[PDB]
Amino acid sequence: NFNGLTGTGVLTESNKKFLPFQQFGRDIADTTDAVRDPQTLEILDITPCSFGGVSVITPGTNTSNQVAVLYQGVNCTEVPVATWRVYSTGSNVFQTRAGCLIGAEYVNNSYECDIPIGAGICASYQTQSQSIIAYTMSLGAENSVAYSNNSIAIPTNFTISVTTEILPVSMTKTSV
Amino acid sequence: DCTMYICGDSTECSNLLLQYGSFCTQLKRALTGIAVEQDKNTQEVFAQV
Amino acid sequence: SECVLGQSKRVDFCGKGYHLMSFPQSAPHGVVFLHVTYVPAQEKNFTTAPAICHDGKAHFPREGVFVSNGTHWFVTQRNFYEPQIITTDNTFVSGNCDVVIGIVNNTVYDP
Amino acid sequence: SECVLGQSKRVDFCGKGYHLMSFPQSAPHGVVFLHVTYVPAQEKNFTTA
Amino acid sequence: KQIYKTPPIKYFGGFNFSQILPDPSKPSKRSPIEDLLFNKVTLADAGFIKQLICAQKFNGLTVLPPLLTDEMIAQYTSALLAGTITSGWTFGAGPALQIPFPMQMAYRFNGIGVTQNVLYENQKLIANQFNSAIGKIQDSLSSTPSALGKLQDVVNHNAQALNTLVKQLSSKFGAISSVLNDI
Ligand SMILES: *[C@@H]1O[C@H](CO)[C@@H](O[C@@H]2O[C@H](CO)[C@@H](O[C@@H]3O[C@H](CO)[C@@H](O)[C@H](O)[C@@H]3O)[C@H](O)[C@H]2NC(C)=O)[C@H](O)[C@H]1NC(C)=O
Ligand SMILES: *[C@@H]1O[C@H](CO)[C@@H](O[C@@H]2O[C@H](CO)[C@@H](O[C@@H]3O[C@H](CO)[C@@H](O)[C@H](O)[C@@H]3O)[C@H](O)[C@H]2NC(C)=O)[C@H](O)[C@H]1NC(C)=O
Ligand SMILES: *[C@@H]1O[C@H](CO)[C@@H](O[C@@H]2O[C@H](CO)[C@@H](O[C@@H]3O[C@H](CO)[C@@H](O)[C@H](O)[C@@H]3O)[C@H](O)[C@H]2NC(C)=O)[C@H](O)[C@H]1NC(C)=O
Ligand SMILES: *[C@@H]1O[C@H](CO)[C@@H](O[C@@H]2O[C@H](CO)[C@@H](O)[C@H](O)[C@H]2NC(C)=O)[C@H](O)[C@H]1NC(C)=O
Ligand SMILES: *[C@@H]1O[C@H](CO)[C@@H](O[C@@H]2O[C@H](CO)[C@@H](O)[C@H](O)[C@H]2NC(C)=O)[C@H](O)[C@H]1NC(C)=O
Ligand SMILES: *[C@@H]1O[C@H](CO)[C@@H](O[C@@H]2O[C@H](CO)[C@@H](O)[C@H](O)[C@H]2NC(C)=O)[C@H](O)[C@H]1NC(C)=O
Ligand SMILES: *[C@@H]1O[C@H](CO)[C@@H](O[C@@H]2O[C@H](CO)[C@@H](O)[C@H](O)[C@H]2NC(C)=O)[C@H](O)[C@H]1NC(C)=O
Ligand SMILES: *[C@@H]1O[C@H](CO)[C@@H](O)[C@H](O)[C@H]1NC(C)=O
Ligand SMILES: *[C@@H]1O[C@H](CO)[C@@H](O)[C@H](O)[C@H]1NC(C)=O
Ligand SMILES: *[C@@H]1O[C@H](CO)[C@@H](O)[C@H](O)[C@H]1NC(C)=O
Repeated sequence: NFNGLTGTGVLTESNKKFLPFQQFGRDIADTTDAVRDPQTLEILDITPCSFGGVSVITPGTNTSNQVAVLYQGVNCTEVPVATWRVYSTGSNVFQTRAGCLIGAEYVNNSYECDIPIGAGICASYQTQSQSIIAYTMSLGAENSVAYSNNSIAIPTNFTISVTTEILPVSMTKTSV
Repeated sequence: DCTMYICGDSTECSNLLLQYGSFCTQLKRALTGIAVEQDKNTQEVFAQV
Repeated sequence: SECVLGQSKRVDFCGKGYHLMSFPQSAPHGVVFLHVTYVPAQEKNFTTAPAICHDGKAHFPREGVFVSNGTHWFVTQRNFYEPQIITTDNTFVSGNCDVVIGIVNNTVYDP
Repeated sequence: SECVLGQSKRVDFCGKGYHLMSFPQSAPHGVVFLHVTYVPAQEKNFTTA
Repeated sequence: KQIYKTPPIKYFGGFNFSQILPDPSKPSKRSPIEDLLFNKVTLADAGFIKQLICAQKFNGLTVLPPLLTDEMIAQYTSALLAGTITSGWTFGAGPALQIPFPMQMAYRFNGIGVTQNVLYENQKLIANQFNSAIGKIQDSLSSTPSALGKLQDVVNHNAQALNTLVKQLSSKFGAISSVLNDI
């Protein structure tokens, strides 16, 4: 409550210049990012507290009920937990480029993506005995070819296949 | 012309309109983009030779 | 318009492979296609040379490639194994057997 | 799908001229193509029937 | 479907593909032209975690990261390049079939109404022209004033929209003040 600038946040020490007449900081959207102390004449930098969004990674309710929780850009150990937070504040906490993942392991293997997460990380419900794993996306099996100055590979048999395709053509009319 | 369409000539109407932030600029930018696209469209259809 | 009423030469437009036909079916607010394709299978590698020299001249195939199983040479199609004996009805002479690189020696048939 | 994986017979679709190949390259939020074409040059007129 | 890998020893009858194939020396494993393209375009916030304007967006405006990192896209591009320079276009239908490069170019001339003997007699000249064109394209891309107009524009438009949205906060809208706290 500096002189009436009622607010909430964290106060740190800044290296701003703040010529003697100047005593407030400002930027876009009229946010006071710095302030001069009324008594000791020390400059302080104001930063908003930690905040973010959460996401729930679950398989279908038919298959099971275990879930995992992803916090958006928190860097885990920095402020993972300050009711709903009964998840041991642990149990294989993993860190990714998108945030903090709680409730999943990290297998060194590679499979096809099931539930996209972000930055080349997926999750699934594989059976080791039931758990939620968070592997790395696999682009497919690597294959080699044997280019040479004199070599051809001509097929000797064939196959006839049928492939379906679905396209919308129109939508329901309406009047108001 | 937004400021002339909304307010004819009275200055206090303009003073009140400035309290609404940057709404005229968005419309002007969109209309200019539409005009430039319209000018460009009739070029690659014909100017092939 | 393009696939049902005629073959389509666009790659990966109607089905994964060489397109053959199509059949339409109706559906609530939609259409369903049944693209019928043609995919080669099974393989076998061989030895090749871009041209055949007979006597101071080249011999390029009319339509196909030169394939040798180890002793003899044949002409074949590009998508199904079908060797044939080299004759004068599969080759057209163009050159003097000095500029092409990789041309091997062999004899052709005169009917 | 049409130019990288096979020759294209559409006129003035992949490059100005008779198309031969193509090579893709990535870019931030975009793709870049390197169409390789074939353009005739030099002339000589003749008589025909 | 399957990530192809380039042959160990690179030689294709005279054609010089070293300007488009990946370079193992670079940490990111990207072709020189890809490196030039990356250096040409400028970005401010790429969605990476960093706990001036990019950091100011804490009013609910967040940028989520893309699913595919810009490292496996290079793998896809390299797979496409290897498949299209080793096995021709036959890998677009079923299993890839090996074919030497001069034969592929012979097919490609045969496909536009030119008989194949032309290449088998002008191979050296054609290879020299191809190499010269590939060499010149990099200089043309580097020294041009601004050829990546479209990507730059699509990058700039979103930043402009976000800046306008953020700046819209400090407007009275007819109220006493634009601060929610003092009122
Ligand atoms: C090219 O591929 C096709 C299919 O992939 C091959 O046709 C298949 O040939 C096998 C062996 O000749 C057949 O198996 C036999 O089936 C009968 C029942 O019909 C069974 O009694 C035999 O004991 C044996 O298992 C198979 O049925 C047949 N497929 C079809 C759809 O008819 C074909 O042989 C291949 N071409 C070459 C040259 O190998
Ligand atoms: C490559 O293809 C050629 C052409 O088919 C193969 O040559 C042929 O081989 C068969 C079997 O070895 C010969 O048939 C047999 O000939 C003997 C006489 O040597 C005869 O006693 C048998 O009753 C039977 O008819 C065939 O004559 C021969 N033809 C030619 C033109 O060479 C060759 O074997 C193939 N090589 C490989 C490695 O696949
Ligand atoms: C394919 O093209 C590349 C260039 O895109 C060729 O690499 C180039 O090779 C020449 C000859 O060695 C290099 O020139 C020399 O480089 C050394 C430094 O290593 C320098 O000290 C010399 O004064 C001279 O400039 C050139 O730098 C090099 N290009 C690059 C980008 O490194 C390659 O040889 C070609 N290969 C084929 C098969 O065509
Ligand atoms: C394909 O042709 C090339 C070009 O001649 C061959 O490359 C040479 O191979 C020999 C031995 O095979 C080496 O001593 C040379 O050093 C190679 N040339 C270069 C520039 O390195 C290649 O070997 C041939 N491959 C096949 C399978 O025949
Ligand atoms: C078809 O390809 C296969 C695999 O590439 C070849 O099998 C081997 O090829 C290597 C490459 O030269 C040889 O060193 C081996 O001796 C081959 N092994 C066998 C068991 O053949 C195969 O030779 C190729 N077919 C032909 C006709 O060359
Ligand atoms: C193909 O056959 C011709 C003739 O049958 C070969 O030409 C001979 O080449 C040798 C060495 O180059 C010379 O000493 C002879 O005088 C040539 N004879 C004639 C009639 O020209 C030719 O070398 C063979 N090429 C291959 C690749 O087998
Ligand atoms: C190729 O075209 C050129 C220019 O059209 C021809 O050159 C002239 O053509 C006119 C038209 O008949 C003649 O009256 C002139 O006498 C030509 N001048 C010369 C110097 O040739 C040229 O003749 C044409 N080629 C052929 C084979 O007719
Ligand atoms: C739930 O799963 C079981 C077995 O996997 C299946 O039989 C059942 O139909 C599923 N329920 C629904 C509503 O699909
Ligand atoms: C999280 O914070 C720790 C300690 O400051 C740091 O070592 C780590 O690099 C941070 N993680 C990220 C993704 O910035
Ligand atoms: C699993 O992956 C980690 C990641 O660096 C690595 O350090 C470890 O050696 C791997 N272990 C096995 C058994 O692959």
